[PDB]
Amino acid sequence: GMSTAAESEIRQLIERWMQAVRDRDIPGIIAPYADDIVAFDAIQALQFKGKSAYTAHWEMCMGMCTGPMVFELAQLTVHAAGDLALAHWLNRCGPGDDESQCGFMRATVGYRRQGGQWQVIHEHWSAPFDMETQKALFDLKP
Amino acid sequence: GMSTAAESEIRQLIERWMQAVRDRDIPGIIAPYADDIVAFDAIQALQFKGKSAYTAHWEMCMGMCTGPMVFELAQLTVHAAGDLALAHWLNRCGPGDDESQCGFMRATVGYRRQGGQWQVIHEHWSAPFDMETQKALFDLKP
Repeated sequence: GMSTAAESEIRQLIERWMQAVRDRDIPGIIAPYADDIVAFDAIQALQFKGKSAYTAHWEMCMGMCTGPMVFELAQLTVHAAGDLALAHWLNRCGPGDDESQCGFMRATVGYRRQGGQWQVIHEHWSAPFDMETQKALFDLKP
Repeated sequence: GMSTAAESEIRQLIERWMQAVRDRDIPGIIAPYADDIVAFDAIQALQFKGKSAYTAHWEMCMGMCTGPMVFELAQLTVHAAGDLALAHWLNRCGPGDDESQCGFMRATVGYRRQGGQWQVIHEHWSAPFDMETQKALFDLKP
């Protein structure tokens, strides 16, 4: 079954990674990423393939938001067995200056134990949209 | 490391499940779902929790699209180790009558081996959106 030691390690990886995002610390954001990470981000493109391309995307995103930021999580679920792990959570984000602009997105992350370390091999970030308006829904409750 | 036998089983589960969706076969859609499945769907709500609630959502979605359908996949990646598995793929969908309405979404699925069977414990479906327009982007290439 599941490994509580691995799940504890994944939870700590997530804590430091979230903190890196809030600190705008790019080296900390990408440190746990596998070289062949595949990421589905919430915006702009269908996917990013490989750490170099996804780094370039993070660098662009980072430079393009001045001011304070909300980046916090709710309903974290973590499962880990052997060399594979999965986590998912709801992620509140937006401008720390204005909470009228701060909503929930969804997150899923896949991890693999390699070189004696857990690395992120996959991320999927998104907002749901409305069928009729085809607009992203940002004001929804968990 | 990874189990090729488990990954072969997960690939077959995915093949039959996709077919169930195209056949509008609700019993086949939900058959592999764990009772406590957590799903982030592409539309309408942040999340659905539990098989009963997610079944109700599938039933509503299903009844509300007449006509033929595209539901096919590209770039399937599957990893499995012990009692946990992860898959992700790009999913082309839309009206089979009109290909002007047929685009790519992203899919991530988490699986767990329990009761001697693989069950789906998590799904995340989405489209990316545009920052400026906040509209879902449906015409993007893989």
